[PDB]
Amino acid sequence: PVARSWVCRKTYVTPRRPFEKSRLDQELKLIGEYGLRNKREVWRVKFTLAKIRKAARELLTL
Amino acid sequence: ADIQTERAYQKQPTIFQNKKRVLLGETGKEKLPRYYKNIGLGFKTPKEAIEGTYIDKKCPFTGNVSIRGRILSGVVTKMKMQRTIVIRRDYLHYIRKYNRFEKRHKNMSVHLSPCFRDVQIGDIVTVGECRPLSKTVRFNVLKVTKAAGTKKQ
Amino acid sequence: GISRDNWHKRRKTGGKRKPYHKKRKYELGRPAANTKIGPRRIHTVRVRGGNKKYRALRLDVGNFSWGSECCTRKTRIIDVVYNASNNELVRTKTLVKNCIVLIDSTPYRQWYESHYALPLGRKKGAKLTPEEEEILNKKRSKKIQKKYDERKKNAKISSLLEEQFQQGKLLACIASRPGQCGRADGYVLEGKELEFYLRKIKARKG
Amino acid sequence: FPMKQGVLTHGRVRLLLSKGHSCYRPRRTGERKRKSVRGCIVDANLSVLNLVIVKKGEKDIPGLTDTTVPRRLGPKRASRIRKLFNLSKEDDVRQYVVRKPLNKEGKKPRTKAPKIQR
Amino acid sequence: ARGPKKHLKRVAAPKHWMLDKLTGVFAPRPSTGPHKLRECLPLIIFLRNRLKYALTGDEVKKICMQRFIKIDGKVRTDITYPAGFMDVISIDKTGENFRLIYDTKGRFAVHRITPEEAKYKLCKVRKIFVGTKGIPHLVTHDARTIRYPDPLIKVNDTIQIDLETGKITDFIKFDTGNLCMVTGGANLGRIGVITNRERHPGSFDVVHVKDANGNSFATRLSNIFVIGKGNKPWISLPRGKGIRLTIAEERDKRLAAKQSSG
RNA sequence: UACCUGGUUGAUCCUGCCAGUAGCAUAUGCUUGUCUCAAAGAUUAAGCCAUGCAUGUCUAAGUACGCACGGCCGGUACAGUGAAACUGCGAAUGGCUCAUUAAAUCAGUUAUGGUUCCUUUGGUCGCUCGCCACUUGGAUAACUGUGGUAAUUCUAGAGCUAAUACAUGCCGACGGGCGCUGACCCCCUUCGCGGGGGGGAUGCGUGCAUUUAUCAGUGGUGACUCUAGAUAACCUCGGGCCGAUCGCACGCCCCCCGUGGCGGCGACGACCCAUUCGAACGUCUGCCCUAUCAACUUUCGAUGGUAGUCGCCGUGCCUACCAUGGUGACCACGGGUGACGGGGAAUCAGGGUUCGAUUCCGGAGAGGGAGCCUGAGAAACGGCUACCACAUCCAAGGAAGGCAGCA
RNA sequence: GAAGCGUUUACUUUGAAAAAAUUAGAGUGUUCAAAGCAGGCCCGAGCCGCCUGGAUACCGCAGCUAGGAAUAAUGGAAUAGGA
RNA sequence: CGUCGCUACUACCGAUUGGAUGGUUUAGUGAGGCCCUCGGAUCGGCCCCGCCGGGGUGCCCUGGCGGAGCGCUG
Ligand SMILES: [Mg+2]
Ligand SMILES: [Mg+2]
Ligand SMILES: [Mg+2]
Ligand SMILES: [Mg+2]
Ligand SMILES: [Mg+2]
Ligand SMILES: [Mg+2]
Ligand SMILES: [Mg+2]
Repeated sequence: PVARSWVCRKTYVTPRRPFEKSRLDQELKLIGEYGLRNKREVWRVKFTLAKIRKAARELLTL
Repeated sequence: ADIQTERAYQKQPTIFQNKKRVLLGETGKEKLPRYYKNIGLGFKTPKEAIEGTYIDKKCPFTGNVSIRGRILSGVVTKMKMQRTIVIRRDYLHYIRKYNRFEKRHKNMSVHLSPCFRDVQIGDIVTVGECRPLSKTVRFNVLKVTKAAGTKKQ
Repeated sequence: GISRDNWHKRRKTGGKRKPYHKKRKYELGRPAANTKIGPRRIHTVRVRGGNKKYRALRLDVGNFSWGSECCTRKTRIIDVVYNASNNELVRTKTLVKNCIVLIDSTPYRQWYESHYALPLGRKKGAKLTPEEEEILNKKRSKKIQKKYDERKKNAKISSLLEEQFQQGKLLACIASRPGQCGRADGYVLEGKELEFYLRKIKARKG
Repeated sequence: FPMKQGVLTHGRVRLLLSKGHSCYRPRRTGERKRKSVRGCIVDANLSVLNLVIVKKGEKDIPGLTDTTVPRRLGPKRASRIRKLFNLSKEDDVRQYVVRKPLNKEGKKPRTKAPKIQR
Repeated sequence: ARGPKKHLKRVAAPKHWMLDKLTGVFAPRPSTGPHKLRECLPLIIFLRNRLKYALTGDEVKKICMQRFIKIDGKVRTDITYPAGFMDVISIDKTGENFRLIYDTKGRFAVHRITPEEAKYKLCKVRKIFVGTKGIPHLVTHDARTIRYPDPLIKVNDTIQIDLETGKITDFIKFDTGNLCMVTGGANLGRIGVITNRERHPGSFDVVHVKDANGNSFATRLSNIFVIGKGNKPWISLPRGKGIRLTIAEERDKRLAAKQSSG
């Protein structure tokens, strides 16, 4: 069958607890300071940081 | 009774019986030459298989089988079958989730050639894989060791 | 058709096995040969791989081996006298791989007469004068006679085979597979094997 | 339904016809098909009856026993040419072959010779 | 399946072909030949993906039917012919010859050879036996059999044969210290020297091979092939000399190359 | 990211669940400007299908006397382009679906010294003593003509004509060599004997493959009843091999002569061996729930032995005669599964819990069973035959079906 | 260098072998990314072409191999039928 | 707290030798294929041999009708 790939991953994760005053204030300050379109951009960079930090943590434990 | 207890003449096909026994030699007694082989893998054929009178086409030494594949060990459970016995192999099965083992067993019907006489329940046998000898028989006994026996009161 | 599959049998524990496919071709069986005694008749059957098998249905001639004398002759088959498998096979006179059959003793008698020059199978003689007298006398020279008279020493045959030759029928064993190779090759029974088969025939009828 | 030799009845019977029996050509190797065939016995119920004259009568049937038509093509195997023309051996065999003349009106006339074999 | 398979999936193709996974659904499916399909190069990918002489399978078909591709001294018109190990691909139109030897990464890389070298090719004696009339026959690692060999050549030895005749030129006895090449598994495409060999009756024998960098590994006897006597190879070794280097080493090589070339 | 919050009470600590919270995976609602990817009649019905397509195929190298073209270059077998048809091969791959299936499939491991194998590639094709060979016979296509039927990829009679279709069948090697049988001859201890041998006229079979029986012990195994030898024979009329084939440029020898004998490159073909592709059956270990399934199997093969039949092969695969065995609380057997198995997917402290119909691998199936032909390979279904269930046309005499292929 | 183990296991370490895709992950500016397996160097134009990659890790349990001998299981000579 | 009274909903039991839908085996019948033993509607060959006939010389080189050999065979 077809020669497609359909390999794709999400670049962001939604916060566990919605409607946190501290989290909403922090993210609104971030998007105001850096001119982002919406919360998905800061979530995607948070996910990138999480991946990098997880890799570093695994290497350090090794 | 005698060796020939079947409906046909039991004999080794490789061995030729009638080698023109005539008056140039005394008759007799000219004992029939015995066919045997070493099964390899360091196993030494028993002297019963060397100088016996039985015929077993499924015997590892005096029969038409070749031992190839896997060599296993087991404990003799029952000896109530003609030239075959059932052995029990006990092993441990790992369960990952509980990090613990599971005592299991698998009964195994194996052919026991008449070259092994002092075989009793509880003895540790080793078997080698061969061609299918019966419906549920695929292993042949090669060596027998006793288990705290050989001292009969 | 007839199948040789293992999955129609109960398993070792005795439980019933459910088939997971219908009868494949490679595990087929075919009707038995049931080779009889009569004029030659052989049917070719195509087998796996395009090869050829000879289902022989009737035989009359078989290549048999003396063994002790190392003489093999294409003699004829008389009938079936013993079978280890079933007595009905002997009743219906069917050739199988291990059946005991009678054969004519003429070719081996001729071999013995022409090789050892000992009259064998003849009680008194002087009845076939134009032929057998020539081969017993041969009016030959001295060196080949020196070669013959030593063969006279080892030309000793057991009384059982003597009686078989006197009777004219030699009992023997099939060795080939009539139904697979399409022939009925065999060897003459001798020694303790001959004694055991003789006592088996007497046990059937004595 | 064509009639088949050896059926030995009048009427139609269903027969499993294999390769090269009659009245059936296989669409693939080893194919067999159960077809209806009329028996070899002739009776009233027949559309046509095929008849072959074996011995000539006293007078000529109009358009049937006269005006002999030629075979479309002669022998092709050199053995068959020699058999037809009573050639013994090695006498102008390639030029004793029959040449078929094509003489269509719209094209120039010529004669065509067959490729001999063996 | 009811019979043999004559299709190969692109993802199911052997990894050493380095075929991508978007151009097509299927793989070349090499035709049957002297080599197993799992360790052979079809000529189509050898010409298209390796040398880039052709762009498509149709162009490979054109160059093959132009009768310019000669394998082991015989012209092969088969698109999916298994080129296999250490065979010689000769294009006399360009005068270029190649010998298919694995690299340190265990892949058939292009290894150009001289014409005076291409006339001969080593071979692994897979089995030895005798046929009718007592004539000895030798079956090699290819599907090639040769009659009448010297009795000093046994199983898993090596034979130096030549092209256009198929005769026996020389040989290598299997002995400790002989230089050998691994032709299968993890250590595939590594050049070393036979140091030890332990025999396991009824099973696979295991040899231990130490290379020029001191790296000692093990391999089954079935994957061991000899290309020299002791230290001198009888075949021009490909680039890298068959030494497998650690992951930091190619990083250092890449950085040195890019620093020098930047 | 190793996380919690509301709710029993007048109020407090708890237990405990309910609800909240986040992810994905189906459906659905509202809404939807751009662009790159990309799933998609699995769940219910492996229910039923109109219609169209999805497997055909030619190089110089099997067979062209089709006028369907045609160069003719002109007395000529065939220039060449070639329909159609015969021959060969393929159609057993792919594609689809997940109904069946619970030590079954399947995964890893190992074996076939217990089997077969189209094709590719490499070996073998003067290895046999044995009045056409400068080439043997017959038939059918295609094609012409006469039809039948309402109808089909339905076909009959008649007249042709070829093979790399179907058959048959030699020369050549080829001088002989070997093992028997040995007429007889010669040299012999010589003597009144044997004598130890050299020859030999006449016949008998010789090679590979098959089936027996026997003898001996060139190579390789861990281990052959292996391989290679030797002997005595068999070698099946639906009966093994021992080239009656085709193309390309064309050349050498000419004493004998003068028309013959010789040559290269291939293609096709083969009995057998090896290889490749495999396939098939086995070895060890591993599977969900269920005891409101605890004893099963064994008349009717259940476990094993002996000898056979069949099969490509090992084997209760099957038969005959025997023995009474075989499996179970370490869960047999039975039942269920909204179970095809695995690689994997979702979630993510660690450990786990669920999902894998779904593009890769293995299996199974083609409406449900069953049986076969051909072929190396099918129990094939875009092959056939029969029954059941559906269902198409008919002039009512019959004929024709298989979308879980793409739409 | 040939042979054997002064038991047999379990256990632990190493090595072989363990399809690809997917997982992690190396390199590469897809205009970034999801992806993909590519690509980069100069060209004064004749460069009458040069340099690379398509790693690596993981692959439970069972099976094979080579080291260890703590922990745990099983044994040797008691009527000596002992070495 | 329970009976009793009203209204809904939920399973349970029940005659119907329950009814119906369903999936495995015993006994009997049994299509079709395959195998075996017969069977021979036909289609060939040899002996053609009633004949004209003839060559190395009524001793038939063959060219065909036709009888049909009323046998032997595929
Ligand atoms: Mg021709
Ligand atoms: Mg299901
Ligand atoms: Mg699945
Ligand atoms: Mg699939
Ligand atoms: Mg199927
Ligand atoms: Mg075929
Ligand atoms: Mg079917």
